[PDB]
Amino acid sequence: DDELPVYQGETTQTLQDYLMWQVELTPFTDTDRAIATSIVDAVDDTGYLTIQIEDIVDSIGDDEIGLEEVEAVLKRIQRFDPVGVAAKDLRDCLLIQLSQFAKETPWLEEARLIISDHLDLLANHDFRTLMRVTRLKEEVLKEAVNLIQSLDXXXXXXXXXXXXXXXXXXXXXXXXXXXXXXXXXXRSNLQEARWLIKSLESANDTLLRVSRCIVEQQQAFFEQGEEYMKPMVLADIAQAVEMHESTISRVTTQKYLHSPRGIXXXXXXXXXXXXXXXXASSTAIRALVKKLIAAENPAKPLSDSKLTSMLSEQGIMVARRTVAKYRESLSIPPSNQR
Amino acid sequence: RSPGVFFDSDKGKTHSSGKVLYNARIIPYRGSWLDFEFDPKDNLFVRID
Amino acid sequence: LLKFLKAQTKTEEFDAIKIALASPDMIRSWSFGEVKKPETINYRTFKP
Amino acid sequence: MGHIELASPTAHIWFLKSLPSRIGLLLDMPLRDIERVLYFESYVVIEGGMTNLERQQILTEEQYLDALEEFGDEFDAKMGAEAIQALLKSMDLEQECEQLREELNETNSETKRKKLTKRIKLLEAFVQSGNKPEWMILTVLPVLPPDLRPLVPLDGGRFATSDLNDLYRRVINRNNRLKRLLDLAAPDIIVRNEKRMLQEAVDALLDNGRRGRAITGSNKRPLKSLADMIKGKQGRFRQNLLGKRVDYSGR
Amino acid sequence: GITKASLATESFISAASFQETTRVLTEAAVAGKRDELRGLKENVIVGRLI
Amino acid sequence: SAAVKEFFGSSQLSQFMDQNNPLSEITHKRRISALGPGGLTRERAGFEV
Amino acid sequence: KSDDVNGRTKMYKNIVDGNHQMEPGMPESFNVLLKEIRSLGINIELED
Amino acid sequence: MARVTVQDAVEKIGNRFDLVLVAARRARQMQVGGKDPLVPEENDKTTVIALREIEEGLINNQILDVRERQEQQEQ
DNA sequence: CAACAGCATGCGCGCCCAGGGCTGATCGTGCAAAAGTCGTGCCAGC
DNA sequence: GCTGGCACGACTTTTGCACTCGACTAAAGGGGCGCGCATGCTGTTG
Repeated sequence: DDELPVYQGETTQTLQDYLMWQVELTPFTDTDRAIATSIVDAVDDTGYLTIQIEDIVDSIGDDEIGLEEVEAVLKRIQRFDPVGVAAKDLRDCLLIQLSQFAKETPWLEEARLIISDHLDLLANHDFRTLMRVTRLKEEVLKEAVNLIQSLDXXXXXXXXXXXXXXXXXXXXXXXXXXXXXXXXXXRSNLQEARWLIKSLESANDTLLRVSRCIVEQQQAFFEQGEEYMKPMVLADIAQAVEMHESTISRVTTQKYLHSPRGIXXXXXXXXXXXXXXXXASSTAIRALVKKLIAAENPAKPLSDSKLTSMLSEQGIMVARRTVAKYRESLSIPPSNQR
Repeated sequence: RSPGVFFDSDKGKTHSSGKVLYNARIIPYRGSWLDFEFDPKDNLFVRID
Repeated sequence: LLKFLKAQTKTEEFDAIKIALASPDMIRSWSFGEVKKPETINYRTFKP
Repeated sequence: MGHIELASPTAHIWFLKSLPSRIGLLLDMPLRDIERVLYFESYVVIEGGMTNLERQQILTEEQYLDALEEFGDEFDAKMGAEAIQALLKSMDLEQECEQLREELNETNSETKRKKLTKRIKLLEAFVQSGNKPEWMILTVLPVLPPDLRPLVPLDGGRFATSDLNDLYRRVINRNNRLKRLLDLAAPDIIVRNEKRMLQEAVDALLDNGRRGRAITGSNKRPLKSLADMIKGKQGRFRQNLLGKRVDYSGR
Repeated sequence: GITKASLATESFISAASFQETTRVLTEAAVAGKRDELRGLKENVIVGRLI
Repeated sequence: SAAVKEFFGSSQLSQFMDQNNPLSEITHKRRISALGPGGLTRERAGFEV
Repeated sequence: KSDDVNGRTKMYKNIVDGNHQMEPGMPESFNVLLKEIRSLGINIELED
Repeated sequence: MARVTVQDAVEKIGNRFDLVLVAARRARQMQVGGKDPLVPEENDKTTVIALREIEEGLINNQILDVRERQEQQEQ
């Protein structure tokens, strides 16, 4: 309705909204505005990625309209407010961000064009042999690299994500004797509707009792003090109150339990039974696998088979494949550096 | 408005003929209200809440 | 194949706004398909 | 937009309770009559020639047991709003308007000479108009586009339902429950109470007035409805109509 | 008598927005009347010159 | 507890204090209001009170 | 300068360019009203 | 040459509502393009230019019609 | 004893803010067809 | 010949209709007003 501040909206501006605003105000032709609108949607909240170019060209359905037309227009779009916008590959991002250094920057212009244009793939590790490639030495190259490292990446300045999306918790786990104890914190027609409320008010009091109950059984199923969490099956919680698996997983999926470590509520009931006599499921396998891979490789061992042998020494019956596959995942440099 | 017994003339601004219509309301601290009134035809009536 | 204009589709020039009862058939002409369930947005997925 | 399909066509309280009642004065019935017999109460005998009972009359349930006892068949009386749809469907506009104007010609007292002219100018409006009277009580209920019912997002996340959404949720619950009990082939009592409950629900989604209480247990307040939804002051004052809040301005 | 005389205006859009909206729109919906846009409030609400 | 801290928290008769001026403080803390919980909904009160 | 969305844009772009010309359209809030009356079983449509 | 009062240009064309139409149709030309002022510019905006040309009697509805027919005939 | 005209009571307009306030949860009940992922083996690179 | 990546399989997880009846004792509000229109009961005209 009106005359009050109903949550009508804010109409904030994202990056694509703002870029399109910036396109509205620039001297594009009828067609070039179609290519521009075609590119600004391709852009991402991350900036740099304008995804595939030749799909931008082919998306228009031929009829002339070469590659060069989208290329020029593309450059000009890449030139709008947040300096380096879009482009591709980060290389051209840093070349567009480097396009304006005012040209009055000492030593930076040339060196920066050489480093940023080409050979930047080898600049990851360190200088080393690159120092011999560009003939530079001492701090001449190091100061240019200070500028290159001073650039930042793409957009993510427009952002428009003021919403942190907090957790709000649901049930509090007051820590007891090296464990956890639940408390669960935080005329006649409508009169007959009043009655439904009595039932809703009676169920509202038991809503906390379900959280404290399932929470108590969840604390009894997995040891808190132990590394990760003891392996459990939904059949235990389904054994206690005799509730269906999907229902319990739904309650733990919706609500989020706050313990002293982890905010992480439905992950405390999901585990494997390992299917082995000698033995914390995949939690400690992948967790402690990445932990053992954290301190290792004095220089560049890059050996996942040695880590698989170390896992087999612990009595987990490693397959040298599964263990290495789960260990090398999630950004793990293992086996990649070989 | 304090609890206890109250009286009102209505100032005969209803019936357009004019009268004196004397109604008495009892006001508790918490509970129902009893208000006795007069009819245009001069009969006492009881209202509850 | 593109040159796609949302702004240009409605220039519609009218006179006299008209009014009348809506038949169930005309209702179904407006209808995009039926809403069969009361719930709104899933609280997990954060999708409708 | 959207739409929802109703089991038993009900309400549309916008007509009928906006005085005067077009459904009342169209069918030559008092609004206590039709208002009384929309939900529950009487059975609203319709049609059924060759008997004691007339065309538009009502009766008590005990009089219905006596009716089916004596007359049996040839008395057809639909208790829900379908009798208003049936009666309303069987209304023949041309002949009735004509004989009513003729009847007006020989009349005398100015009292009866007014009502009649109201019915002539009404029914005549339906003829020249081209609307079917049936349409007044509605079957398919259209639903309002999503973005103009926004969801009132909270402080910590976890969006809470707006005021107008509650009415749609409610109607949908009663529609699904009346459909479920209707397809179940169950007694007329409970599905009857479901017809009642759903006319209450749709009439509450179109106007939270019309009768009493409405509201909720939310701290209550009448809530708001699509009627109330009309531009802040229930004029189009606000928002439009001379009243835009505005740009390049300061103070 | 000036409120009677507003509500009785030929254009169903004005006078709907004056006072009584339910009533107005019901007379208009049943009757099937067209606005013609001939006065100043209608033109405003549609957004056109007066 | 929820009833008591509900009162003092939120209530028409518990309001934030006027803290500019001493005399604002004072005159806030001796004030007699006709409004609230106990009566005088206003706009409907009339011109005699 | 309030609810015409395409027309606010065109307006401001012409101003930046020195045109000072309006290109007025139809304000949102009318459109809304037409949906909200369509939400009762009344059609209101704009006839040319 | 800021104009405080339009009366002088209103005697030229009756009903100012007409003046405003003619003033702005003439000013539009100089504003957007494809015209030059008939009167020496005093640095003023184009609107005042137009009202001055109306106050001088150089421009009016008939004159703009004759110029329109002349420009359409010459094109 | 008939219909007709009048007096009266009730109901719905207006005025006008008024403030929020909220609520999220919940709950299940089977069974069954389809799919995400961990495990194991096979093939290719060094 | 050894390690790492990926393909194939099983499992076990994900996902789709369709119902379930329960019920209890309050919680309060609450000093405008006009204006008009309609319904209803009364009353007097013949």
